[PDB]
Amino acid sequence: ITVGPHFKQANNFLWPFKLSNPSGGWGVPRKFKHFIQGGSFGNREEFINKLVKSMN
Amino acid sequence: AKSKNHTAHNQTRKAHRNGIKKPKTYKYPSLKGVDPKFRRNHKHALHGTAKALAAAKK
Amino acid sequence: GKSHGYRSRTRYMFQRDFRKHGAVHLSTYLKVYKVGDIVDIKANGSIQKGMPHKFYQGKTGVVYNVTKSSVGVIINKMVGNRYLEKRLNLRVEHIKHSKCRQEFLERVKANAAKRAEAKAQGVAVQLKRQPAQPRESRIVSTEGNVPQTLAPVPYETFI
Amino acid sequence: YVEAQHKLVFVVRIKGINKIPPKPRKVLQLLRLTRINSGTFVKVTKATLELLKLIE
Amino acid sequence: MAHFKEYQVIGRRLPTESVPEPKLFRMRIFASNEVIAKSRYWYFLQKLHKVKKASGEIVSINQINEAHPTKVKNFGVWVRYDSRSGTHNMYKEIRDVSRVAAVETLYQDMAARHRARFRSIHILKVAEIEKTADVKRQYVKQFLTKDLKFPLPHRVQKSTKTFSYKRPSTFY
Amino acid sequence: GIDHTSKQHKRSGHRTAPKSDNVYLKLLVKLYTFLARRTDAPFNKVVLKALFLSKINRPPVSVSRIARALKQEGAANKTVVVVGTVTDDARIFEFPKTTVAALRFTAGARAKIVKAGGECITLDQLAVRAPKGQNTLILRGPRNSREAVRHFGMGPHKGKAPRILSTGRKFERARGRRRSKGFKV
RNA sequence: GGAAUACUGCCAGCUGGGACUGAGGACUGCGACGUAAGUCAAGGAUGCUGGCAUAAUGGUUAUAUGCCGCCCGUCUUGAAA
RNA sequence: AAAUAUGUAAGAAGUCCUUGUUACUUAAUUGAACGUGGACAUUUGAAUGAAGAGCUUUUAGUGGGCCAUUUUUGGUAAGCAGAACUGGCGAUGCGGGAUGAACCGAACGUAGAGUUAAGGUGCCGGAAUACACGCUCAUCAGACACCACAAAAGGUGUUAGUUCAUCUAGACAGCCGACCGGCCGAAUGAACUAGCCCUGAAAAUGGAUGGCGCUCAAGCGUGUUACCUAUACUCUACCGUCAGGGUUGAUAUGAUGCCCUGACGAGUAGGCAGG
RNA sequence: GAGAACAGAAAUCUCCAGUAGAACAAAAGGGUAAAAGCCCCCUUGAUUUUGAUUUUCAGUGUGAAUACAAACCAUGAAAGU
RNA sequence: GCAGUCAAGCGUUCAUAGCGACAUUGCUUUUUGAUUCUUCGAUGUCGGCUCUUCCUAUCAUACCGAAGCAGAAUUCGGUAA
RNA sequence: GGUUGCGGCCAUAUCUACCAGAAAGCACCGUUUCCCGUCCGAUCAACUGUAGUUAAGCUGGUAAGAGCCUGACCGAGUAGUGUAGUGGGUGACCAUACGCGAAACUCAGGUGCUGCAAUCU
Ligand SMILES: NC[C@@H]1O[C@H](O[C@H]2[C@@H](O)[C@H](O[C@@H]3[C@@H](O)[C@H](N)C[C@H](N)[C@H]3O[C@H]3O[C@H](CO)[C@@H](O)[C@H](O)[C@H]3N)O[C@@H]2CO)[C@H](N)[C@@H](O)[C@@H]1O
Ligand SMILES: NC[C@@H]1O[C@H](O[C@H]2[C@@H](O)[C@H](O[C@@H]3[C@@H](O)[C@H](N)C[C@H](N)[C@H]3O[C@H]3O[C@H](CO)[C@@H](O)[C@H](O)[C@H]3N)O[C@@H]2CO)[C@H](N)[C@@H](O)[C@@H]1O
Ligand SMILES: NC[C@@H]1O[C@H](O[C@H]2[C@@H](O)[C@H](O[C@@H]3[C@@H](O)[C@H](N)C[C@H](N)[C@H]3O[C@H]3O[C@H](CO)[C@@H](O)[C@H](O)[C@H]3N)O[C@@H]2CO)[C@H](N)[C@@H](O)[C@@H]1O
Ligand SMILES: NC[C@@H]1O[C@H](O[C@H]2[C@@H](O)[C@H](O[C@@H]3[C@@H](O)[C@H](N)C[C@H](N)[C@H]3O[C@H]3O[C@H](CO)[C@@H](O)[C@H](O)[C@H]3N)O[C@@H]2CO)[C@H](N)[C@@H](O)[C@@H]1O
Ligand SMILES: NC[C@@H]1O[C@H](O[C@H]2[C@@H](O)[C@H](O[C@@H]3[C@@H](O)[C@H](N)C[C@H](N)[C@H]3O[C@H]3O[C@H](CO)[C@@H](O)[C@H](O)[C@H]3N)O[C@@H]2CO)[C@H](N)[C@@H](O)[C@@H]1O
Ligand SMILES: NC[C@@H]1O[C@H](O[C@H]2[C@@H](O)[C@H](O[C@@H]3[C@@H](O)[C@H](N)C[C@H](N)[C@H]3O[C@H]3O[C@H](CO)[C@@H](O)[C@H](O)[C@H]3N)O[C@@H]2CO)[C@H](N)[C@@H](O)[C@@H]1O
Ligand SMILES: NC[C@@H]1O[C@H](O[C@H]2[C@@H](O)[C@H](O[C@@H]3[C@@H](O)[C@H](N)C[C@H](N)[C@H]3O[C@H]3O[C@H](CO)[C@@H](O)[C@H](O)[C@H]3N)O[C@@H]2CO)[C@H](N)[C@@H](O)[C@@H]1O
Ligand SMILES: [Mg+2]
Ligand SMILES: [Mg+2]
Ligand SMILES: [Mg+2]
Ligand SMILES: [Mg+2]
Ligand SMILES: [Mg+2]
Ligand SMILES: [Mg+2]
Ligand SMILES: [Mg+2]
Ligand SMILES: [Mg+2]
Ligand SMILES: [Mg+2]
Ligand SMILES: [Mg+2]
Ligand SMILES: [Mg+2]
Ligand SMILES: [Mg+2]
Ligand SMILES: [Mg+2]
Ligand SMILES: [Mg+2]
Ligand SMILES: [Mg+2]
Ligand SMILES: [Mg+2]
Ligand SMILES: [Mg+2]
Ligand SMILES: [Mg+2]
Ligand SMILES: [Mg+2]
Ligand SMILES: [Mg+2]
Ligand SMILES: [Mg+2]
Ligand SMILES: [Mg+2]
Ligand SMILES: [Mg+2]
Ligand SMILES: [Mg+2]
Ligand SMILES: [Mg+2]
Ligand SMILES: [Mg+2]
Ligand SMILES: [Mg+2]
Ligand SMILES: [Mg+2]
Ligand SMILES: [Mg+2]
Ligand SMILES: [Mg+2]
Ligand SMILES: [Mg+2]
Ligand SMILES: [Mg+2]
Ligand SMILES: [Mg+2]
Ligand SMILES: [Mg+2]
Ligand SMILES: [Mg+2]
Ligand SMILES: [Mg+2]
Ligand SMILES: [Mg+2]
Ligand SMILES: [Mg+2]
Ligand SMILES: [Mg+2]
Ligand SMILES: [Mg+2]
Ligand SMILES: [Mg+2]
Ligand SMILES: [Mg+2]
Ligand SMILES: [Mg+2]
Ligand SMILES: [Mg+2]
Ligand SMILES: [Mg+2]
Ligand SMILES: [Mg+2]
Ligand SMILES: [Mg+2]
Ligand SMILES: [Mg+2]
Ligand SMILES: [Mg+2]
Ligand SMILES: [Mg+2]
Ligand SMILES: [Mg+2]
Ligand SMILES: [Mg+2]
Ligand SMILES: [Mg+2]
Ligand SMILES: [Mg+2]
Ligand SMILES: [Mg+2]
Ligand SMILES: [Mg+2]
Ligand SMILES: [Mg+2]
Ligand SMILES: [Mg+2]
Ligand SMILES: [Mg+2]
Ligand SMILES: [Mg+2]
Ligand SMILES: [Mg+2]
Ligand SMILES: [Mg+2]
Ligand SMILES: [Mg+2]
Ligand SMILES: [Mg+2]
Ligand SMILES: [Mg+2]
Ligand SMILES: [Mg+2]
Ligand SMILES: [Mg+2]
Ligand SMILES: [Mg+2]
Ligand SMILES: [Mg+2]
Ligand SMILES: [Mg+2]
Ligand SMILES: [Mg+2]
Ligand SMILES: [Mg+2]
Ligand SMILES: [Mg+2]
Ligand SMILES: [Mg+2]
Ligand SMILES: [Mg+2]
Ligand SMILES: [Mg+2]
Ligand SMILES: [Mg+2]
Ligand SMILES: [Mg+2]
Ligand SMILES: [Mg+2]
Ligand SMILES: [Mg+2]
Ligand SMILES: [Mg+2]
Ligand SMILES: [Mg+2]
Ligand SMILES: [Mg+2]
Ligand SMILES: [Mg+2]
Ligand SMILES: [Mg+2]
Ligand SMILES: [Mg+2]
Ligand SMILES: [Mg+2]
Ligand SMILES: [Mg+2]
Ligand SMILES: [Mg+2]
Ligand SMILES: [Mg+2]
Ligand SMILES: [Mg+2]
Ligand SMILES: [Mg+2]
Ligand SMILES: [Mg+2]
Ligand SMILES: [Mg+2]
Ligand SMILES: [Mg+2]
Ligand SMILES: [Mg+2]
Ligand SMILES: [Mg+2]
Ligand SMILES: [Mg+2]
Ligand SMILES: [Mg+2]
Ligand SMILES: [Mg+2]
Ligand SMILES: [Mg+2]
Ligand SMILES: [Mg+2]
Ligand SMILES: [Mg+2]
Ligand SMILES: [Mg+2]
Ligand SMILES: [Mg+2]
Ligand SMILES: [Mg+2]
Ligand SMILES: [Mg+2]
Ligand SMILES: [Mg+2]
Ligand SMILES: [Mg+2]
Ligand SMILES: [Mg+2]
Ligand SMILES: [Mg+2]
Ligand SMILES: [Mg+2]
Ligand SMILES: [Mg+2]
Ligand SMILES: [Mg+2]
Ligand SMILES: [Mg+2]
Ligand SMILES: [Mg+2]
Ligand SMILES: [Mg+2]
Ligand SMILES: [Mg+2]
Ligand SMILES: [Mg+2]
Ligand SMILES: [Mg+2]
Ligand SMILES: [Mg+2]
Ligand SMILES: [Mg+2]
Ligand SMILES: [Mg+2]
Ligand SMILES: [Mg+2]
Ligand SMILES: [Mg+2]
Ligand SMILES: [Mg+2]
Ligand SMILES: [Mg+2]
Ligand SMILES: [Mg+2]
Ligand SMILES: [Mg+2]
Ligand SMILES: [Mg+2]
Ligand SMILES: [Mg+2]
Ligand SMILES: [Mg+2]
Ligand SMILES: [Mg+2]
Repeated sequence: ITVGPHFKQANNFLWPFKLSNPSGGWGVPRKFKHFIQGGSFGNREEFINKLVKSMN
Repeated sequence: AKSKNHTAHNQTRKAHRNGIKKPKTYKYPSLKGVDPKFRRNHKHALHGTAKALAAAKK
Repeated sequence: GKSHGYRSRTRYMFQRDFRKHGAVHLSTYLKVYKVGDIVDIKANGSIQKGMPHKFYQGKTGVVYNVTKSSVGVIINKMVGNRYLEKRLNLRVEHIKHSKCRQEFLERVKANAAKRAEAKAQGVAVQLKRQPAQPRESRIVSTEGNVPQTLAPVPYETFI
Repeated sequence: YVEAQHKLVFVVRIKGINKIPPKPRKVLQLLRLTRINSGTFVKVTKATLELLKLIE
Repeated sequence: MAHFKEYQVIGRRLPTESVPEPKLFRMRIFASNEVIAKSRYWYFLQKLHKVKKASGEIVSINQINEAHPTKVKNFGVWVRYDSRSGTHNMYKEIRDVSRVAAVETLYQDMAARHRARFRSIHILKVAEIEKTADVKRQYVKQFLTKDLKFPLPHRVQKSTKTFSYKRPSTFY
Repeated sequence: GIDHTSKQHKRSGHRTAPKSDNVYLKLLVKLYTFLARRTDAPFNKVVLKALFLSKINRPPVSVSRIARALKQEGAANKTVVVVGTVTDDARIFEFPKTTVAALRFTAGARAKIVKAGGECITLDQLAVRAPKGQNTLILRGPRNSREAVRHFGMGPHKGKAPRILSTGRKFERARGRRRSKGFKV
């Protein structure tokens, strides 16, 4: 979270996270429109937390 | 009868399986295609700087 | 019939620039090229002798030979999947002196001189380059600049 | 107060593994997302920032 | 573009060594969240000044609540929108208890009778109608009259049991 | 589904035990497999791998190749190891002493190794004398000296040699072999 | 002017209902609760009660029902054709 | 003169200091290469990734291809002919598009549970005859990408909007003595725009929004939530494959073993393996 | 463009202007202005030897081409080519 | 092949009763091409005769609207297969 | 600073007009025996620096001058373009999303910089 000097290897040490589908749906009808238009697929900024948490 | 003529389709694909390699360079490259009277005189410049170490070491 | 000869399609490519023609100036002839020099290849139409094939136009390679009027340049082109080693014998009107590596020397040299500053002081080096960064927090003054508020403009025809 | 821009980002790949163009496809591998609904952390820099947005 | 908020969005060109302190610009943006509103901002500013989002930065974003949200108001609405064959301007009047609720019903009307989706609509100006009698559109005027009372005939009551044991009535 | 960045269920190209059935060879491996595992000695790993090699990869190490390696500075007394058979070479004359640990020695090799007063050690004997393989000099025969490796990569302008049954004139010297008939290579 | 409330977000806050799973098989690990003796939910289910031999239960087979299922082989860009 | 695409560099094979060789080179101890001896590491000199890096031999099939988006040539055009890039079909099932080579979603060892994608949730049919604002009445209404067509041109149908003109210096309709006046008391006139609908709109067996049927929809535009279920995602058991690690120091009955760990599993032609 | 016996639209002579608007065998494109054009002077590098390199490419052949080496020549005051 | 739209012009007068140039939007698949997907281990190839049924872009007949319809005749059109 | 021999970049250096130019240098200019070249001492050659001169070449300045060089949230984030959706439209086309982004236009400013050598109120 603090990034910092060894973030490269600290993050690379971490295996990529295997996640389930969002519990309670993706909130949109269609995923592959951009978040600003139709939802998902893009940088949703702080809204990544509500999503990732539901995929956890 | 008539048939296809040419295509490049799928060739980028085939050439990326095992493909695209790299020039596989070494130090001390080959001298191929260098001035002859350089590579002639260059022989004796090395022929002579040999004796220089065939003396110094003793 | 199809026509594939040596200089085909080079019409615009081998043209000299608008209001640049005739004899090539002396900076080109007065340049020195030793082995290992990294040179950019761009042909010159005024000089027909010893000019690159249209492929090597824009390519950059390391000169492997120095002769009377020309320098041999080794270049890497891809055929099928691999790069073979091409070597061209090109005259000096068609050879530039590549600025790609030139700054790297001015980088190393500045790196060694900043090393003596950690030798004579002992602070941390920070030698290797780092890409542009997220920027930072700041404060924007409303003093003398107060946000002026805009709306969208209506539709009107201008002709 | 204009906050510091974010230094740290979390990317979960929401697209399957089928029918992806090479340059995005290679990028998703370099960010270590080769499987759907998987995610990694990424340090935000104009180097990796361009790896995103191309992957968007 | 879902259920609507108002945002003061303030942004500026990036400062340069030549020009520190470039001018701040504010827009009121009706959007469903901060990510759209921020994006919405740059959309119009790129339609006005020479700026990209890449070249600029956003100084602030703040939500704007209605000051008198339980007070009924009459709203003027100025809208530019593209149509199928052309792009034109409109004045509409909406009577509601906030600007959000009014823009909320604005986009539906532009969808219902003009087939105008969000992306093809610019909201040029939305302001409260200061007095009555400055109200132009007659479909608002009807509810401005003194001592206004009307019935709601033919009452249809949603059932729950799928079979009912008497002929229902609408009488209200 | 995964987008695979490398090929699934690929096996490494290297052998595991030999392909040979020789029960004694299979024992020497059982020895040196154990050795290489329970030691720090890298030599045992090296010998273990070299025990799986195929007769093309274990070319004969000539005695003269052993002798010249003892003339190496500082290695003079070391016991030399060859993981394959060792040959006699009449071309030398004065051959030093040492001891040579190999799989097999030709009759001339063995007998002439001892005429200079030296031992032919067999690989388990070498293991007992040198469990960490210390003060050992490992020798390899040439594998590119082979016949078949002369014809490999036979292209135009590659100067290699063609697969050919008879040889002389009349055989593949005319068109393409000289500027006078066709072209040259 | 002093709250309240909404909204978004955090808690290594406390609790109720349902579902599937019990891989492993002496001890070795990391722990936590302990003044201690010791106890535990801490490197994978145990305790308790009952039910079954004219048999519970499981296999096969026939029939029925819900949904599904075009003729293989071949050539072919493409075959139920 | 772009965008996209494109050659090169980002080090220890580095940057330098010195001065030995030669038949080359210079006015020349000038050079040129190649050496001798010596100065400097710690972010060793961008990010990101690496399921390991390099190398060799041999040999199957193939050498009719086709499709989508985009750029693109010939042709009035074609389910036509021909190129470019990528993705696909072929060689591939699965969920969705009723139906379907190529579309959308997702790629497949055997299973359980959870969640989802594309697509849906009146009834056929799993899932709200859900909430919300409007529009639409069609004597073939309409109903959702690819996709299974309709155009110019019209409409005093209805809906919103624009412009210009008149109007509280009281108009416009109406009743009252062309024009004027009294009462009234807020609009009026014309030209337009585009929504839905209507005309435009003619073919041969009887018939197809998939089907019934639906009219404040079960239609069209828009918003907000709940819900349904793929061979996909998450958790776990089991089979196999590949990889890494431990282990006859033993005490039987297998060291090709026994044991621990991680990842992976589509397939025609074809190759190889174990049976 | 402005100027001279016959001499006229067209003969030969002059001056000024002239970035190539001409010429360079030919197709077309590129290139060239104290030249690559016009004109004159001298010559036979359109020669000997034998390798390397580029295009096409399988990195075979062939055609054409580029930079050298070793000779022996042409040209010029020369550097050069 | 069939039919729209604009309406310069025709029709004594008079665009549109009936017509209609320049243009322009279409439909149709009883024309001919274009193509080469299906069929070359075979789908009997012209016309007629016979018989059924469907289409409507209506020749007649039923009921109508329009006319440059006095009557008579004719012409344009609607519901009509 | 002027000036010249050789220059580098090769218009901020070119074009057109009109003025100004001390010192030195450059020229213009006098000469036709000799080498030399032409139809023609015009160009080329040689002699002289003596007979003459800034009129020109040349160097500067001036021009709401031509052209050229430069700048800018000037126009323009326009044209175009990379990526995206089961976006809109019968179509032709078009919008939106994440990015890259001109040329014309316009306003504004500028009109050679400089190397080695020599020389001069
Ligand atoms: N610095 C110790 C070195 O030890 C070396 O010898 C010993 C070991 O260090 C070396 O071990 C292997 C080596 O065989 C092989 N060729 C390379 C491998 N990286 C080495 O391993 C080494 O590095 C790995 C990875 O970092 C470590 O896990 C390991 O402990 C370490 N010994 O092999 C020898 C034991 O088998 C050399 N004598 C020399 O380089 C030096 O003395
Ligand atoms: N060893 C047995 C002998 O081998 C002989 O063959 C070997 C040589 O004698 C034979 O060489 C021939 C030779 O036959 C003949 N009489 C003279 C000829 N110049 C030689 O040829 C030689 O030069 C040519 C190129 O010119 C090469 O191709 C060849 O390899 C080389 N050996 O090539 C073989 C070696 O490579 C005979 N074929 C055979 O009958 C006889 O029994
Ligand atoms: N990135 C630095 C690298 O250093 C490398 O240098 C490596 C080698 O060149 C050098 O090797 C030397 C060798 O030159 C010399 N002729 C023999 C000497 N025994 C070797 O030494 C090396 O190997 C031995 C044996 O395993 C080890 O014991 C020892 O630790 C090691 N320094 O040892 C270095 C490794 O320790 C290379 N120059 C190159 O790859 C690169 O510059
Ligand atoms: N040709 C014979 C060779 O000459 C060499 O010397 C010749 C050059 O290599 C040597 O030059 C050296 C150079 O070697 C070395 N690597 C770098 C050094 N800067 C050079 O020095 C040079 O430049 C400096 C000024 O910078 C001058 O004062 C000096 O005279 C000059 N030679 O100067 C000589 C002429 O330039 C060495 N003596 C040697 O390798 C050998 O004898
Ligand atoms: N459910 C039927 C609806 O009509 C569609 O299909 C319609 C078209 O195929 C067809 O339209 C044709 C037109 O192509 C062709 N010119 C012949 C016919 N006179 C027209 O029919 C049309 O008549 C008029 C307009 O002309 C319309 O009012 C009427 O609704 C429409 N049927 O009429 C069909 C029925 O209306 C689709 N089957 C379906 O997607 C849609 O829901
Ligand atoms: N022949 C004696 C009498 O004359 C009658 O007179 C009829 C004819 O003179 C004339 O009829 C014409 C006919 O000549 C011609 N061949 C065919 C045309 N369609 C008919 O036309 C008439 O009749 C048709 C059908 O009834 C009507 O639709 C039409 O309006 C009418 N003008 O117009 C009269 C009817 O309008 C009839 N022929 C007949 O029935 C009657 O007994
Ligand atoms: N003739 C019919 C069709 O015309 C099309 O023409 C298209 C092209 O000429 C041009 O499209 C360009 C495209 O070429 C270029 N490579 C990318 C660019 N974004 C497109 O732009 C176009 O389409 C986008 C789509 O969202 C619109 O937003 C945009 O306004 C429009 N100018 O504009 C047309 C579409 O607006 C295509 N050539 C092809 O589909 C087909 O030929
Ligand atoms: Mg749920
Ligand atoms: Mg959905
Ligand atoms: Mg839905
Ligand atoms: Mg949860
Ligand atoms: Mg969860
Ligand atoms: Mg053929
Ligand atoms: Mg073919
Ligand atoms: Mg052909
Ligand atoms: Mg391979
Ligand atoms: Mg051609
Ligand atoms: Mg150019
Ligand atoms: Mg250019
Ligand atoms: Mg030539
Ligand atoms: Mg950021
Ligand atoms: Mg990462
Ligand atoms: Mg950044
Ligand atoms: Mg927010
Ligand atoms: Mg502006
Ligand atoms: Mg306004
Ligand atoms: Mg308009
Ligand atoms: Mg108004
Ligand atoms: Mg309204
Ligand atoms: Mg718009
Ligand atoms: Mg009820
Ligand atoms: Mg009841
Ligand atoms: Mg009842
Ligand atoms: Mg799998
Ligand atoms: Mg060797
Ligand atoms: Mg060798
Ligand atoms: Mg050779
Ligand atoms: Mg032989
Ligand atoms: Mg011959
Ligand atoms: Mg020949
Ligand atoms: Mg108070
Ligand atoms: Mg207060
Ligand atoms: Mg809360
Ligand atoms: Mg507690
Ligand atoms: Mg158990
Ligand atoms: Mg414990
Ligand atoms: Mg305790
Ligand atoms: Mg304790
Ligand atoms: Mg304890
Ligand atoms: Mg019991
Ligand atoms: Mg049973
Ligand atoms: Mg079925
Ligand atoms: Mg067959
Ligand atoms: Mg067939
Ligand atoms: Mg076929
Ligand atoms: Mg096939
Ligand atoms: Mg075909
Ligand atoms: Mg079949
Ligand atoms: Mg020396
Ligand atoms: Mg890594
Ligand atoms: Mg093969
Ligand atoms: Mg073949
Ligand atoms: Mg074939
Ligand atoms: Mg086809
Ligand atoms: Mg087809
Ligand atoms: Mg189609
Ligand atoms: Mg075809
Ligand atoms: Mg095609
Ligand atoms: Mg392309
Ligand atoms: Mg595709
Ligand atoms: Mg496939
Ligand atoms: Mg598939
Ligand atoms: Mg299906
Ligand atoms: Mg369909
Ligand atoms: Mg399907
Ligand atoms: Mg898609
Ligand atoms: Mg149901
Ligand atoms: Mg939909
Ligand atoms: Mg349709
Ligand atoms: Mg059809
Ligand atoms: Mg229509
Ligand atoms: Mg219309
Ligand atoms: Mg209308
Ligand atoms: Mg009207
Ligand atoms: Mg109206
Ligand atoms: Mg008014
Ligand atoms: Mg009225
Ligand atoms: Mg009005
Ligand atoms: Mg039909
Ligand atoms: Mg129907
Ligand atoms: Mg449907
Ligand atoms: Mg019905
Ligand atoms: Mg119905
Ligand atoms: Mg339904
Ligand atoms: Mg609706
Ligand atoms: Mg609900
Ligand atoms: Mg499963
Ligand atoms: Mg193992
Ligand atoms: Mg398999
Ligand atoms: Mg596979
Ligand atoms: Mg198989
Ligand atoms: Mg097979
Ligand atoms: Mg088996
Ligand atoms: Mg002229
Ligand atoms: Mg011109
Ligand atoms: Mg010539
Ligand atoms: Mg030409
Ligand atoms: Mg030209
Ligand atoms: Mg010129
Ligand atoms: Mg010379
Ligand atoms: Mg017809
Ligand atoms: Mg008339
Ligand atoms: Mg009339
Ligand atoms: Mg015809
Ligand atoms: Mg066919
Ligand atoms: Mg046919
Ligand atoms: Mg048949
Ligand atoms: Mg046939
Ligand atoms: Mg038959
Ligand atoms: Mg028949
Ligand atoms: Mg017959
Ligand atoms: Mg016939
Ligand atoms: Mg009809
Ligand atoms: Mg009729
Ligand atoms: Mg008739
Ligand atoms: Mg009349
Ligand atoms: Mg008549
Ligand atoms: Mg008659
Ligand atoms: Mg008719
Ligand atoms: Mg009938
Ligand atoms: Mg004179
Ligand atoms: Mg003179
Ligand atoms: Mg003067
Ligand atoms: Mg000017
Ligand atoms: Mg300037
Ligand atoms: Mg579309
Ligand atoms: Mg954009
Ligand atoms: Mg870029
Ligand atoms: Mg820029
Ligand atoms: Mg000037």
